[PDB]
Amino acid sequence: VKEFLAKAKEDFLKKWETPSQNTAQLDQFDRIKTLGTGSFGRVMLVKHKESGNHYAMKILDKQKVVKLKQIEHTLNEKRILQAVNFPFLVKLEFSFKDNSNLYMVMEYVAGGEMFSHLRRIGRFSEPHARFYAAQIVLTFEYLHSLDLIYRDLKPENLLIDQQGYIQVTDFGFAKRVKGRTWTLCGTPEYLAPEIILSKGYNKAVDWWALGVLIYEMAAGYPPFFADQPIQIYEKIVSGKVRFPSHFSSDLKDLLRNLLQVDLTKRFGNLKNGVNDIKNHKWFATTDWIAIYQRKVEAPFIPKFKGPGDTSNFDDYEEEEIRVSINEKCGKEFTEF
Amino acid sequence: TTYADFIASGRTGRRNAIHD
Ligand SMILES: Nc1ncnc2c1ncn2[C@@H]1O[C@H](COP(=O)(O)OP(=O)(O)OP(=O)(O)O)[C@@H](O)[C@H]1O
Ligand SMILES: [Mg+2]
Ligand SMILES: [Mg+2]
Repeated sequence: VKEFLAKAKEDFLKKWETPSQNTAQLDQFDRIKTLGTGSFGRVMLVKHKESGNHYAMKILDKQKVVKLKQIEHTLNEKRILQAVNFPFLVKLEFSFKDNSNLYMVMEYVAGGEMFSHLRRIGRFSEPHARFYAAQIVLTFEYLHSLDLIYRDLKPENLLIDQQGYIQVTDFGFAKRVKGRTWTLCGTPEYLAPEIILSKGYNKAVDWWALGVLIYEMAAGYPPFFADQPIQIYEKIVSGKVRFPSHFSSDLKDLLRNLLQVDLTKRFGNLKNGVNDIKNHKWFATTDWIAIYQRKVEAPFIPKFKGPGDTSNFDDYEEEEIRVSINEKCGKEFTEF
Repeated sequence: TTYADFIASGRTGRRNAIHD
């Protein structure tokens, strides 16, 4: 693995240092339908005219990005996405901007968000949840080795491809950092206690988030929930965790080690790093090489009827894409 | 049950990131 990782880092750095820009333009696509929205942008299913291929276009209104104070975060988003390459990360196909917006054109992952399936079915069986988790574990290993923190792990940012595997999207809060950082960001239910307490944090927040993800997948609901974010934070900081009666002893043990407030005891942040997680009893049946190679048996394969089918996604109110005759925030987004 | 309390909660839908 340390062999593979070294080459990966060489590959990443070349791209991080000389990022690609302006690799397409708006009139080369036909906007079809919104696939999903977040606090910052909207992602539409689009079709590329010359090739006939479908893609998922993320649209960011430059004025909104500024108001919400996400200028640096958006630059991080694009700069990182174009440099990474891993089997479980969505691919950035093209990127560009115009007077009003910023655009990130990704490969279309037609299986839908994990969120939707998870809430529909209620929860995933342990082997099913384990299959997704192993993939996230190998992805954070790859990302962390490049000095990258992900910061927004949640079912809503995970998509299922045609083979039934995971594809991570939304690098909105992804940042390349050596040392600590202080930005209060993410999603309430998944924030680690260090973040909420304004003490400065590192990669270990991603491992706490994995603990939260595994718990939600296998339980069907999060470990810390309430009606308002402030109440949620109180529960996270207290640390008390309660497990459903069907959780296996192995699962509970792993989770107590991930949802660990003491960052000097939290799995993933110890001497053995990621190996403490890989060698855990809960992951004994996991063939780590087979998973990376996609040779493992996918528990659930989404049904898809032809290219361009959006049946695995919810419907969203459509909104006209506006583009001023005047350039907006030109300097701020120069490198994009 | 914990389930029933989550299902009756106001955070069962898609959760968007935090914005200041
Ligand atoms: N490559 C893709 N293929 C299909 N759908 C996608 C893809 N990328 C994103 N989506 C859909 O678009 C939604 C929103 O995209 P994204 O997460 O980038 O928005 P955001 O506003 O940055 O999110 P947040 O509110 O969490 O900060 C996703 O939750 C998903 O439903
Ligand atoms: Mg999102
Ligand atoms: Mg985001």
